[PDB]
Amino acid sequence: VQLVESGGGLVQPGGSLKLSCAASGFTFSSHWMHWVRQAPGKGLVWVSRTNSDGSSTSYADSVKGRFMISRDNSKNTVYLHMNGLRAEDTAVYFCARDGVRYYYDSTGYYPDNFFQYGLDVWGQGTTVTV
Amino acid sequence: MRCIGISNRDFVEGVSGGSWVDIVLEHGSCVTTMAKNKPTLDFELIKTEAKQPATLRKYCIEAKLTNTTTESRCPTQGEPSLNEEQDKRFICKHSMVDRGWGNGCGLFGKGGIVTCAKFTCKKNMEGKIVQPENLEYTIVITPHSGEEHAVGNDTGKHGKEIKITPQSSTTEAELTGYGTVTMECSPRTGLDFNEMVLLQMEDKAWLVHRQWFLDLPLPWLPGADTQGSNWIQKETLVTFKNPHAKKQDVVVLGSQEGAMHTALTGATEIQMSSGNLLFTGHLKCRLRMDKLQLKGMSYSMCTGKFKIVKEIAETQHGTIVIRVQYEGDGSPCKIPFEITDLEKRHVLGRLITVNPIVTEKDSPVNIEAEPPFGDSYIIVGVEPGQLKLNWLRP
Amino acid sequence: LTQPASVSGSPGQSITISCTGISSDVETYNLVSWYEQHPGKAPKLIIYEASKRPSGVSNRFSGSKSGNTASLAISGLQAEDEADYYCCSYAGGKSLVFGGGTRLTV
Ligand SMILES: *[C@@H]1O[C@H](CO[C@@H]2O[C@@H](C)[C@@H](O)[C@@H](O)[C@@H]2O)[C@@H](O[C@@H]2O[C@H](CO)[C@@H](O[C@@H]3O[C@H](CO[C@H]4O[C@H](CO)[C@@H](O)[C@H](O)[C@@H]4O)[C@@H](O)[C@H](O[C@H]4O[C@H](CO)[C@@H](O)[C@H](O)[C@@H]4O)[C@@H]3O)[C@H](O)[C@H]2NC(C)=O)[C@H](O)[C@H]1NC(C)=O
Ligand SMILES: *[C@@H]1O[C@H](CO)[C@@H](O)[C@H](O)[C@H]1NC(C)=O
Repeated sequence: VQLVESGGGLVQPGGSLKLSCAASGFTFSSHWMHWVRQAPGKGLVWVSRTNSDGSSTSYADSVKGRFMISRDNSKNTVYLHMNGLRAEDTAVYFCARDGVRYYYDSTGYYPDNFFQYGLDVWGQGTTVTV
Repeated sequence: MRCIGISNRDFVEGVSGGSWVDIVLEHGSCVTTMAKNKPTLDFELIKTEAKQPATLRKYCIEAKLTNTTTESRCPTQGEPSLNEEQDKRFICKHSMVDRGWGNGCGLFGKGGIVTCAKFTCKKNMEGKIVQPENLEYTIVITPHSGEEHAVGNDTGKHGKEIKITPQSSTTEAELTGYGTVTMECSPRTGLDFNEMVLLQMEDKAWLVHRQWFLDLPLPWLPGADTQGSNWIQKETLVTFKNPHAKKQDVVVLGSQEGAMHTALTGATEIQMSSGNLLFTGHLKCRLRMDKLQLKGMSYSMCTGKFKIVKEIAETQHGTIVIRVQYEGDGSPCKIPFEITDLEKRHVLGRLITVNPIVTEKDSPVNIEAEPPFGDSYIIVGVEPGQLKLNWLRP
Repeated sequence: LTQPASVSGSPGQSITISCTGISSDVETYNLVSWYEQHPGKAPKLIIYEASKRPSGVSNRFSGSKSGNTASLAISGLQAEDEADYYCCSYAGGKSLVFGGGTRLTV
């Protein structure tokens, strides 16, 4: 049950960067995937979420407009598109699997309000400096 | 001299000398007007422009669906609702989906689903209503001033630019050194803009029947809402799909650009060169050479010898152009010119560039004349050193 | 979501970590989530659905739900529990928010 991450490195302000999160050991197509930020020495910040196909997406007010989530069930990978990156967006981005929702929605599609979640499996993360 | 080198060149001359003369101007046409004791002029319509267009509607021919939002409720939990529903840039639709234990509902039954997507127009067409009287015409009046660079010079400001509307047709144009020519025009468009819409599509345009334009099944914005966001009839290019009561999906219908062009076969097309409109129709104009006068005429003939500074070239109409420089003294001067037979007996062939004069010695003069068929002699200057040049014309 | 800055407690002692942040709906607090993160390392789900504990997580870890508060209890502190604890819940029906962060000092 792995969650590999890639894309981090040197990034100039107001620039484009795509973060890829690989997956194995589970029915990825059937799970809601999440992006969670964390500053060098600070707290967790939830960034984005995606349902099975990518019809239901959610973003933090802090990233709304400049960020974009996407995924292809073929490659079993989730992506985070970050355009116009401001200096305050510097952090270690994490991709997490909402495993609890699977005990409730075996499809991982249905965009319900306040459905039971629980970010089960987490990746090692990737540091970006802007 | 601007017309020299144009295929569709019309040589027009007045009756009973040439006080007045009728000319037809069109895009691609060029007219050389001649009147006795009056300077030869070149007229060319270079621009046609619809000047006060009123957008009726603006149609979306290429649509893009972005920012997709979906919300669902369990059975006996109410109709779902998104704030994107009230937003007019979005297109929403509700449906019913089978809900159970296996998909996250405590009870089995139909559960409400709602999908919303932002409608963004990629490519569009516009329908402008043009008042016929508001069509501005730009005509260049280039005299036959022998001028070194005059001959076919498109940009170098040799001719006077004048603007005409079907409304304001009568114009007096001042040609420096020649006087004023009066133009009474009359446009022969071929097709009026009565119950016609000028349908503009990027670089192409058409003239279409009003009700037909107002009946196209495409998303549209009114003339009142240009740069607007709320596109009416988004449904004409957006379709919702839910055939198994499992998931609702939004789908576009693809670019109607090509589809449109096919419907616009039985429509009058209008072309565009350098981003401006080229109306197929003619333009009849009446001229008045009454206040026109030849530059000089009160001058004395050239005492000195002439030098042919450029090889005689024949135009597509059989006329010839000759560039000659003055090596003598007397400038401002008057060039002696004649086309005769092989024994100098009779003066044959006419002169297109009437009253050829030398202003500055250093500046060459371009003389255009129609030589007769067969064998002729071009005679430039007076004795001694008279330029004798044999000409061939089958 | 406001969490206390840091909670200190002796080994053997039982403590509790609060979590409260403006939201006026039972849909929020009944769905609080707790995460255990050691420095540099990746976070770990210790409590979901306010009280539910996943297999692997020690018996000592408890999950409480108040009207407008959420609590994480560590009944019997051990040296190994010295880490960072973050609560989490729904901002809106389709949105998640993490708490301030509590630094557990054994
Ligand atoms: C179409 O028309 C063009 C412009 O229209 C006409 O321009 C004038 C000349 C009038 O006829 C007027 O009725 C029209 O409005 C026309 O371009 C013009 O052509 C001349 C060259 O024939 C341009 O350059 C000028 O000539 C000298 C070259 O000098 C040598 O040759 C002459 C003989 O040709 C000898 O007398 C000398 O002793 C030299 O041996 C250029 O060097 C110079 O241009 C440069 O210098 C000036 C002054 O410092 C600068 O302002 C320029 O920018 C240049 O760097 C002369 O000015 C003349 O520039 C040009 N006019 C314009 C407005 O551009 C063109 O030839 C015609 N084309 C066709 C295909 O019919
Ligand atoms: C919609 O998504 C696109 C692509 O991520 C983004 O550029 C745009 O700003 C979003 N829409 C709004 C209303 O901000």
